[PDB]
Amino acid sequence: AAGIISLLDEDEPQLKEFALHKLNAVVNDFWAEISESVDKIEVLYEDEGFRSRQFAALVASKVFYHLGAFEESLNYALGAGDLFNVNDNSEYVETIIAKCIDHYTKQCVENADLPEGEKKPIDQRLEGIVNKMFQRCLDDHKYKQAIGIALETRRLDVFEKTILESNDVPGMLAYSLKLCMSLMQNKQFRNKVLRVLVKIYMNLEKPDFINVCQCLIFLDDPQAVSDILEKLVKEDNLLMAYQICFDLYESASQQFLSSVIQNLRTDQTLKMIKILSGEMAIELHLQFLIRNNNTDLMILKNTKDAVRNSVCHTATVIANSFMHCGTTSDQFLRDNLEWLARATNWAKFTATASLGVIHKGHEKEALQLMATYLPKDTSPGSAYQEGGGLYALGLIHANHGGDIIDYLLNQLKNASNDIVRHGGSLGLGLAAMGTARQDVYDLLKTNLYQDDAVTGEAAGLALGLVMLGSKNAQAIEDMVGYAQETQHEKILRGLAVGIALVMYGRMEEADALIESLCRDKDPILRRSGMYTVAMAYCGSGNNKAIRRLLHVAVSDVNDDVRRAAVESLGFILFRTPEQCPSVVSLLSESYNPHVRYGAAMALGICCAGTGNKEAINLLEPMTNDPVNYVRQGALIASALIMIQQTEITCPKVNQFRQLYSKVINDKHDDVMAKFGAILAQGILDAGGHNVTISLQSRTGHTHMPSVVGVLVFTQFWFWFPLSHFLSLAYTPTCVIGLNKDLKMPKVQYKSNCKPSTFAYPTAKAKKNPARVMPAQLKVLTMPETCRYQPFKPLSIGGIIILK
Amino acid sequence: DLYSRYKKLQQELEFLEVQEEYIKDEQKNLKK
Repeated sequence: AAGIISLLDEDEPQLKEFALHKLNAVVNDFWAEISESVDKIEVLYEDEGFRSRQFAALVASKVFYHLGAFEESLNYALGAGDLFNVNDNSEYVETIIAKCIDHYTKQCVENADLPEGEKKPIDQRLEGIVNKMFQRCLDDHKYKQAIGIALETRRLDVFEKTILESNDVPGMLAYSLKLCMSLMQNKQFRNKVLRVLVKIYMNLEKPDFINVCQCLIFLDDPQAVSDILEKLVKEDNLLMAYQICFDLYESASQQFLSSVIQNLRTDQTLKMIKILSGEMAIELHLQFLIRNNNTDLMILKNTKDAVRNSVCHTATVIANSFMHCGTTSDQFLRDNLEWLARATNWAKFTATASLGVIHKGHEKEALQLMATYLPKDTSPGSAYQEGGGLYALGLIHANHGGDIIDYLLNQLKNASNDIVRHGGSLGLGLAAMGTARQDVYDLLKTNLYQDDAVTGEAAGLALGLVMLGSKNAQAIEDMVGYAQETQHEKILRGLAVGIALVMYGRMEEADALIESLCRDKDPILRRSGMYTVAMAYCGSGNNKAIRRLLHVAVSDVNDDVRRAAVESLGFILFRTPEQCPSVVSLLSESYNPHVRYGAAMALGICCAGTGNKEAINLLEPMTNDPVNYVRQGALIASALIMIQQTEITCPKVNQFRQLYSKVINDKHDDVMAKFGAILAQGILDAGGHNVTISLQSRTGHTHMPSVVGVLVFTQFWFWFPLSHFLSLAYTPTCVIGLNKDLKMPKVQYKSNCKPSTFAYPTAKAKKNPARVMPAQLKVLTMPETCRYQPFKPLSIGGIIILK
Repeated sequence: DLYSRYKKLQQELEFLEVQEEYIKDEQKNLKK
């Protein structure tokens, strides 16, 4: 090879061309020669006189194959000048260009996250070759690959033009945004990509309202949904109009539905307002529920004869509440008037709250219905029932706005400050959840500032509830300041969850508040901070949140803080249940009983109702822990997990069922231990095997009511009356179908599967909505044999209208 | 759809490493 160096020592442009010929002819057959001549070639690198000056960079790139320095190849390509693009493919040129492309994508993301501009552009040839390879992909018609490069390129232009890869718009072109939702987290990038893709979609011939709802539900464009609804109204296709209305109503948060309704308001308009109005969907849902019930008295009798004459009275009443949640069938309790006549004046408050819960959704007649058991009518001397009446009234209109809010406001205004105001304020706050109205905020703050303990905790819970995810700095500063300012635990314990619920759904946005609460000395303030972390990062796998939470659980001495932390961990990872058991496994076996209890609760909440077949697997051994605390934790977790399941779907359901019975039958068991068993039974069979728990909407929008309910339940370890809040987290799996405004349809979908699961106390099925589960819903067959057919598929249940 | 496979693989990797560091810290603490 010595000729190479010897010739290079000579100075002549023709000599340079000869060096070019020989070296590009032999790149690796002789490598140390060029490896040492790197000096000569790099000094020639920068020389305008050199005719083949770009060929110096060409040499660098080509014959630094042994030199693994990536940046070396990067600069070699940058200076390559012309040959970089030409080298579409070869032995190793393809590798170096691919490496350059990935590095260019890295630089693009790095400088694009920089949002204020003044981003140092990369060498032009790099994006030139990037676009050339994009063109090669277009030729190969690999739409998925092209879009993946576009997003990793962090450039929405390529993302937009990728739709020209095949120009058919069957799927990905109009439906890969779902894949993007699944596998990305950058909210800033999220909004821009979402708006771009929805623009692409409505640019299509038919603006499919299903994909148009993305703006409203993910990008929160209430004005946009209002405008498209106005376009539909002037276009006179009421079918699609109320279809999208119901879709958003069941898959959207009221906070902006209010603005949508305002825009719509300022016939077809009246019908639109009604459907985007006080929950005629709820009315028909409750009609569906009463029309179909499967409840067993024998369970109530088995509880009754197993009466313990102890606290589990409250557990029994709440279990019966869960049994017929919203069924308005108290005869199971009306038959015997002693279960509610053998309790301390305090538990009876919970009993009347349960009575209210059983009666959920009537709204219109709720006034007179509650007056029927009115505190003055029932027991004027029992102010506990006085407060329970207002609590029940508030529970009835859960998230259901109306004059009940103002009525409860007035009642609280004219009433005792402490003895009764607890339940009344709590119910008023619940009924005005997220309404953000100042007329209720003022009353709540006054109540908080009435330096009272018995009712102040409920006042603070309501205060947090009303300002749901508002991020209103005024409220958060007020509440945090008042928290450290008082000298009561109950007040502070309530204010903890109140703060946590104040601001949420912001991922890593309220980190200042998170850190402030985390560093606070008070253990209960730390618990409040952990709950705030959970609620803010709800339904996401933010690694920072997981790391902070796990470190807290490992370190913090106060077992309560650790338990709250593990509960939060369960909360934030529900969208990916498969992974939750893996992390919870180690926690399952720890020295600290509280750690194990919180781990069990976290598993239960994370897996929700779907049975991973490993959650129960871990719970079973955990279902025999010596500590009673762990005993009820495991019972409740198993009950929550197994809800709605069947024997065939989960072989273990029988065991726990039987197990539950025995733990409510044996007498030697700890009373506090059994206190969870009755609630476990009630949850497992809650709502006549119709209601269901699910924090994610079928459209992917997270169910705020479910999250709030589960959080309050988790908080119910420090207070019993709070259990009723699980009523909010109950969405039955019934599939609702209606052709016209009220035209009930005679459709009977053929499940084309063995009933088995359906008949929970010949492949086919018939039915209006029925107790059909998401797993069975996905298998249902749409009966085209009838004249009218559904507008949208029946892949999954919900309210699918027909034509 | 190799893009999705790569994305989910990366998610699994990050989750695994965070779990690992947590376990290390927990064992360290339990020693005391």
